[PDB]
Amino acid sequence: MISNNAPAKMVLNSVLTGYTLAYIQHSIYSDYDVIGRSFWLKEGSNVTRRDFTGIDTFSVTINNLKPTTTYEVQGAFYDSIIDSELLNAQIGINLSDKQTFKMKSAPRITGARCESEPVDVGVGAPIVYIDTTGEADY
Amino acid sequence: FRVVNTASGDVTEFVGPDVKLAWDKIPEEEIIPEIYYTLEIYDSQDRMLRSVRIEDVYTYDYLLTYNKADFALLNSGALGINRKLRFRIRAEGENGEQSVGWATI
Repeated sequence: MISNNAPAKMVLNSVLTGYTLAYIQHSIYSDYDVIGRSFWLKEGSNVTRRDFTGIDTFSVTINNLKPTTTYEVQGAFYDSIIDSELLNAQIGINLSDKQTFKMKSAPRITGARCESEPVDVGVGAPIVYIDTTGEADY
Repeated sequence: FRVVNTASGDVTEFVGPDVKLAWDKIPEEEIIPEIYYTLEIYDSQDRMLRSVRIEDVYTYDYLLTYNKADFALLNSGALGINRKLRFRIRAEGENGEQSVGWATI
C-alpha cells in the first residue's frame, strides 16, 4: 500500500516580461513532500537552471537575464525525494511544458539636439529635443 | 508493521526523502535465543530486492542512497529512481523454521 508521489506538474498561468526581470504566475503544489520549486530557462544556445527556495507565493521573479533574448520556461516542484543529481537529470521531476516569451529591449537615445526660436525682444527659451528608440512603459 | 514517516493526510504516503520503517518486537522472542526477521522489498512489479538479514533491530531505514544508487540502476539499468514500493517482513528461526506468515504493510 505504501507509495511515493512526485509533485504534480504545475501550469504556468502567465508570464510578464521585463527587459531584466521576469514575472511568472504558476499553479500551486498539491503534494505534501514538496520542498521547493525549480525552473529551466533556455537561452536558445545554453540551458540555464534556476530555483527559488520557499513555495509560499504563486509568483516568482527571475533575475540576471540577458536583455533582448527570447527564453523558454519549464519547471515544476521537486519534493524531498528528488535529489540534486536526479534533479539535474530531470528524470522523475515531471516538469511543466515549455513556454516561449520575448524579453523586451532597454531604451536607447537615437540622437540629441536642442533648438529654440529667435525672439525680437527678450530671450529665446532653451528647449531640448531628444529622440529615443526604446520600448519601456515609462 | 508501520511506516513512521507516513504523511499526515495520507497513510500510504511518506514525506521523507528515504523510507524509515519500524515494527514491534515479536512476542515469545525471549525463549528462542535468536530471531532474525527477513524483510522483502518489492516495486510496482513484484521484484525481489533489498533482502536484509536483520537481528535484534526493531527499526529499519531504506536510505535514498540505498534506494536509487543500489537497485534502481541494478534493475532499470539506469539511475532513474523508483517511487512505488511494497514491504514484507517475516520472523525467522535461528535453528527452527520461520513464523506463521509475513506481516502486512
